[PDB]
Amino acid sequence: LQPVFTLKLRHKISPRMVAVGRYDGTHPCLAAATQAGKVFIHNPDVSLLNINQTVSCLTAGVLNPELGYDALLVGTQTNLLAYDVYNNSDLFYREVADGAS
Amino acid sequence: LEEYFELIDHHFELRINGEKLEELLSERAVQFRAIQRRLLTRFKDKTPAPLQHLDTLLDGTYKQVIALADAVEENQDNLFQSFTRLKSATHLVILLIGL
Amino acid sequence: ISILKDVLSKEATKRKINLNISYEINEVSVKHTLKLIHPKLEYQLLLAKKVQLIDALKELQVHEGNTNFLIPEYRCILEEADHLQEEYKKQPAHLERLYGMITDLFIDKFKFKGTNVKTKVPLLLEILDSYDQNALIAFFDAA
Repeated sequence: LQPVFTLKLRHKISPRMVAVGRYDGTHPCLAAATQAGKVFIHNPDVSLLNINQTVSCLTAGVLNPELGYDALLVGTQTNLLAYDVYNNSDLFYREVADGAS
Repeated sequence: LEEYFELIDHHFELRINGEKLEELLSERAVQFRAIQRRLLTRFKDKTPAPLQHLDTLLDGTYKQVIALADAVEENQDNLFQSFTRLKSATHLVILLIGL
Repeated sequence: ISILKDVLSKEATKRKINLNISYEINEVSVKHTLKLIHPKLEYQLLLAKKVQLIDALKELQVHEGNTNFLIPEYRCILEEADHLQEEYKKQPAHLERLYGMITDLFIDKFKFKGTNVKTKVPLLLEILDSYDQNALIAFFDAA
């Protein structure tokens, strides 16, 4: 086939930490880990989120079906964070102590 | 008006050297602050991790900052000596103009 | 020439020849070979020294966009980080090969005079961990 779209993002993406989520409710965006423990969000501009900690997991889905927004999840070897990027507010910041592999 | 201008030029060369030393000290201090914030972030974090020789960069930057601080001190002393000598020279020049 | 001497003596002993060897040494050849080697070891050590700090500097790169603070010295590494990192993957083989070649050169150039210096190797290994080229040639000429 042919790549229907292409783009170059200046940030190194951590391999197994990538997700696509409609963080605006109806506007899908890309969430991907990076060096220094920061998670970037590509909207269609790149916006950084300071996890300030080495990420080890990352996904995005519907965690409360009452609303139609995707929740950005970020796992760390000692923490786990759900994030409503639209209205920046922690859905839950749990401390696992078992890790997020 | 000609052996008087050389003292002025020495004074101004010392002033320019001081401004350069200070604008270099600014960059060294910014580097030190950035590496220090990185290290503080590594400290607050629970999980262990290699320092990645960040401490070595911090030591190098600290040595640079101390060297630049000593250089600025010596330049301040030289500038003060040059200013006193220039004060004497301009005293003499005003005397010779008033005569 | 040491390898040639050994292998030809082996062939002679195989085929019952009992040949006659007569060697000779230019007392400056070792200096020439060491001057040849020096750039390669210098490049390998600089490779290691830069790739040690590549990632630490990259951690600083991701913040504040690198407008005013990074020293020009490490700024020369921030661009060529990729080539430095991809050559560091092959570096250790070259370093081990160079160390082996230097130790064989040392052992052989002492073997021609009739000596057996298979014991002074660890001091040479430590010297190469330091790699003072002038101290290296001094250790070559002295012991």
